[PDB]
Amino acid sequence: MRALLPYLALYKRHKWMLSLGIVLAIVTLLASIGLLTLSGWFLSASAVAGVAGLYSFNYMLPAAGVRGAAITRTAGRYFERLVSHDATFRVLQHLRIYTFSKLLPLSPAGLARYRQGELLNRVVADVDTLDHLYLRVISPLVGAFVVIMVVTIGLSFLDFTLAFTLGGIMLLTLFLMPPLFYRAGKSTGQNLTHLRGQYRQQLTAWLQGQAELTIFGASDRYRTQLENTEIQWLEAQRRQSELTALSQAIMLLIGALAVILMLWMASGGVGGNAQPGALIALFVFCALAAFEALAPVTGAFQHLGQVIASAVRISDLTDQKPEVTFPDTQTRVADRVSLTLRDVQFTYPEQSQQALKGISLQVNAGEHIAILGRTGCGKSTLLQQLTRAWDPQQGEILLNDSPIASLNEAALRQTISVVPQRVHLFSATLRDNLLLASPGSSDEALSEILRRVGLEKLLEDAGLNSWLGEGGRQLSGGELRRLAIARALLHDAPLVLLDEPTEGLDATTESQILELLAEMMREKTVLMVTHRLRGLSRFQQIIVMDNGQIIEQGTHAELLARQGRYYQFKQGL
Amino acid sequence: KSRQKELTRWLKQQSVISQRWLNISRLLGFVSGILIIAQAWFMARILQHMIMENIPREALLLPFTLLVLTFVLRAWVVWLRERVGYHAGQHIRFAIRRQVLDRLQQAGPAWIQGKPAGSWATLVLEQIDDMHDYYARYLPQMALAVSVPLLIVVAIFPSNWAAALILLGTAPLIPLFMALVGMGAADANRRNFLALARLSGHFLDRLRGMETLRIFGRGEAEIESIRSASEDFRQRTMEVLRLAFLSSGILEFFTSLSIALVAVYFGFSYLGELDFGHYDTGVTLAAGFLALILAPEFFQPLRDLGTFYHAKAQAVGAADSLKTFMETPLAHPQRGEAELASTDPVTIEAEELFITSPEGKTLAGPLNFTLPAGQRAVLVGRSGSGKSSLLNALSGFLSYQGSLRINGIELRDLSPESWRKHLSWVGQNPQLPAATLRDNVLLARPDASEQELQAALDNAWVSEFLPLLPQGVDTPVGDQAARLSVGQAQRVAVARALLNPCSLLLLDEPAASLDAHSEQRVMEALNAASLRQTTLMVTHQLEDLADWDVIWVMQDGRIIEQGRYAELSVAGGPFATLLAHRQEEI
Ligand code: ISW
Ligand SMILES: Nc1ncnc2c1ncn2[C@@H]1O[C@H](COP(=O)(O)OP(=O)(O)NP(=O)(O)O)[C@@H](O)[C@H]1O
Ligand SMILES: [Mg+2]
Repeated sequence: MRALLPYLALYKRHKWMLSLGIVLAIVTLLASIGLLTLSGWFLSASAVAGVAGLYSFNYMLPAAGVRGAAITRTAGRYFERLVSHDATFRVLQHLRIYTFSKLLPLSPAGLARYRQGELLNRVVADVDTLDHLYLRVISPLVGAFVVIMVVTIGLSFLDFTLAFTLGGIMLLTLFLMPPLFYRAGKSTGQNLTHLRGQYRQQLTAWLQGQAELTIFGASDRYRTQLENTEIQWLEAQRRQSELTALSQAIMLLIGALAVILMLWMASGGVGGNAQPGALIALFVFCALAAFEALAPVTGAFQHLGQVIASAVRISDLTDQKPEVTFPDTQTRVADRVSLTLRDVQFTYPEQSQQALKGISLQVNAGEHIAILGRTGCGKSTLLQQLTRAWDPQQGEILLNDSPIASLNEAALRQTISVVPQRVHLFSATLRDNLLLASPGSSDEALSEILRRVGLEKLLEDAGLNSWLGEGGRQLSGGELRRLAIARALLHDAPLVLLDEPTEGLDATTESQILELLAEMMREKTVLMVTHRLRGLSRFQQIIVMDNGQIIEQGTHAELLARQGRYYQFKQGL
Repeated sequence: KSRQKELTRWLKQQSVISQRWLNISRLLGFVSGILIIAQAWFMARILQHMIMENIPREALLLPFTLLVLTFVLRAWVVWLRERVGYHAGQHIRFAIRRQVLDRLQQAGPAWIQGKPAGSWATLVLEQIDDMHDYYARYLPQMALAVSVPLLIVVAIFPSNWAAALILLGTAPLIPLFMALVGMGAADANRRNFLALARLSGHFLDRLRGMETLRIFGRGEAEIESIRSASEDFRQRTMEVLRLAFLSSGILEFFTSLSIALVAVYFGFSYLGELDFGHYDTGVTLAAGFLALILAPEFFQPLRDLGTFYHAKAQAVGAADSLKTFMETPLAHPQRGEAELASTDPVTIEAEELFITSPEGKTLAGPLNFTLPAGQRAVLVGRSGSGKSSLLNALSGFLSYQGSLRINGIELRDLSPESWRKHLSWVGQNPQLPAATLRDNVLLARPDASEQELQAALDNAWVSEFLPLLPQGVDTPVGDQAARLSVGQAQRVAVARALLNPCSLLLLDEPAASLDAHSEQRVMEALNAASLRQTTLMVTHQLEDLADWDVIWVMQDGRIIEQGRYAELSVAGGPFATLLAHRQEEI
């Protein structure tokens, strides 16, 4: 319950639309009770009057209350649906923005949980469930409470005992019955979640390993237990509807008890009257209509547990410490970047050596550099600490004679343009996949890049308007790499970080791309990690190294002249 | 005409699976209408005695008892009708899920790997379960919406025919107000749900790519993009909803008017202003209460049908995905009845082979190779050249329109169940589907001797890293073998393939992205295993293919070069270019 406080405070942005939608729900329910209560009284009042009371009845006042309670019930229902649906989409937008703003400062590290793609499909589902707190939890429960109180208060001007026993029955089953059924079905809802993820775990294994199961003749016996999990899963759902059937038969029995009590008690006297003629129907027809408000309260409290379970999950992610902070100072981005590294761990420690002294690289204001590592020995994590994904625990990373940590976040992204190994194709137009780099850029200047980087094929049909990503027009590694290079060229930054370019590509695209770097990024300082000895002759100051330690370094001719580690690379393997 | 009509039509054609349950719920809903009428009759009768005749409540014990008994019966029927409703939707989901899994196993891995594993769990778990409330609640309610209201009138008409016409007068009006504009804004609502689900994929797209938004400094420009996309959806949805909520508001007007008209008619009939609507026997107070008590329940089944709107809306969206899934045409590989005579190494033959995807696309062009029995061959080439398609076609996962003869017998004519017992495979991705590490190795034959398990564990070098596992050979691999690394999970796949003898061993880049140690142990076991039967290995480790007697260079789905390493490395052709490009990886 205390988990929902951060997301209840998001309601302050839209508090008049969210409170109008609850007020309109209360008014609509009160007009339904007030119409059937007035109608019930009017029949018994006119019946006891008879023909004799025809000319001394004053039916004009009820006539103004029967048309009043009809307009506010049809217009109250129409606008309660309208207002509470607009309000629901307002908080969904504000939940998506709030979650995105909290998830971004901790994007690389605090969010890289196991099966991140499967986590994010569970993040989006939790934001949707937090959006259901207003219409599916708060409005039914607050609306029922106010309707009971107004009915109890307004019905107490006739009889305190009768109004308090009717409102006492309705208040007890609003505060005691929803908690009782949540507690009763708590155990059945726990193995229902256990058996649902067991089925998803067994289905994924049976579907992903369909090629392995068919060849080894096990696809039939592993579907047998998959359908056996469904039988147990469907059994737990049967025991969950066995309890929703009870909460609807007991709601009908409680609303019957109120009517029987109103019939029995109001005949012994309403107020001080020994025989209340038309006042029995006023109380009996109030108990008939007032229990419409209590219909959703048990299912609303049931959904509150789901909303709370989502509130802890979202708060687990968002309320993490962003390990990287950026000063709020305006700085001038330089046209030349002289990157220098001092005692920095080029690779995450392997085998827990703890004695790997950081490298001492030095990249001048215009020179290309290629760090030649070995495959599978260790993930780089050098361009991660160079884009301030995390602070370097080893040494100092100075950026143009100044520390990297003393640079504004906005000015840090304008001085470094990194192409990553995993390049993301946003589900948007090709224009939107490239305006990412430069947000203000001419449409023709945008199109010139595509031709320049060897991606003329994307301008054939609906060029710069075709939908990329899940919508369609998927790209392969050869052409998806070119888009990453295209972004780094629109993002005109003095320093370019090349992460494993030309990896997994054929020999033809690799030569077309390495020639792109050498002629496109001629005035820029690139820092490329390859473990591929192709095109390094054009990269001055090659850095060949193993075990996170620079063995030797220099220009390509110097490496071959001394006949060292680099010479064995070309000469042997 | 409308897409939503052929989806609601599809949903009812699926409802015949549990028609006994829907008929019981329709019969129990008719019993509810009788008990609602009887309950209102004992209330109207009691109220008349207590108001007009001033009868003390202690002399009305018999009508009070009958009113309590008919309330308990009403609660019992609701309990029964709610449990019967679940059984209707459960047996429909169980049969559709069986159809989806049957159709997803017939298609095979050739079609399963087209979409991510999460895209298939969504269709099977989340989307099939989205249809339950349509069969459990909406269909029983839409049958109640015609049974109870027409039964209320039949009970009011004998007592008073003017109160019956008030309810029956609005009976055809209500349908033409939510079918004139309601049907106009019903498919529009269905498209709004698609937009909401698509807007939910625009949020997930921005979440999945915040590593790219971070490095480009576009974090504050995608908050506006979320704001713009969310505001465009709401503005478009609320304009549709301004017409779709009229049906809810109109139905609330006609239940208000009918309650008012019943009160006005009966109220002024007691005062003597009106003298019609009865059978000249005089209007009583019980006649007016019976109509007034039953006036809300004339419209309640229709008012509760709007509560169940999302049950239908979320099932039409689910039926949208499940109707296209069950109606896409797939090209299954033709299966025969013939069996192979002996378990000796098979001979592979091709003659203008054309591998075809399940959607009909041609994967590999004309192949005219020939692999004698017991000979070890290598498939090489650039990515996307059809090397895995040739292995998938030999496994029986892909259909071909040429010649592919195993020991002289076509592969179409071979029975897939008995062919694959003469076949072992490793695959590009391990995919250990069993529970523990021991059950994954024994997947070929679970009931094998403990000694034979140790022989396979030792040959594949799985035994050497077993002490490093918390539980040993019984260590659960977990979700997608996350417990053990890819290099040591690939050795479990190797031990699985070597547990049973085979006539053909298919290796699909078995050492692609392993660490340098598992590179050694896998190729140690697989070079020794390739000598015992016919073997076809796909690889890019072109340096080690010296003792393999056949090398096929596959490009653009076509084998463009054949020969051994001695003559291919020096010929300066397609393989020399591939070898030269391979020599740069360190
Ligand atoms: C997700 C978020 C959300 C949410 C939460 C929600 N939602 Fe809704 N609707 C309705 C209703 C309703 C309700 C009440 C019921 C009960 O009581 O239970 C509730 C509660 C709710 N709703 C909620 C109707 C009518 C019905 C009548 O009355 O007749 C309609 C038409 C519509 C529509 C729509 C759309 C578009 C299409 C959309 C999007 C959406 N929607 C959304 C959402
Ligand atoms: N089931 C399929 N449906 C449609 N296209 C497919 C299917 N399987 C493969 N393809 C495509 O057909 C071509 C050949 O693919 P494939 O046979 O996997 O080549 P490959 O050489 O094994 N690739 P790789 O393992 O990455 O080096 C590529 O365009 C594939 O993406
Ligand atoms: Mg392949």
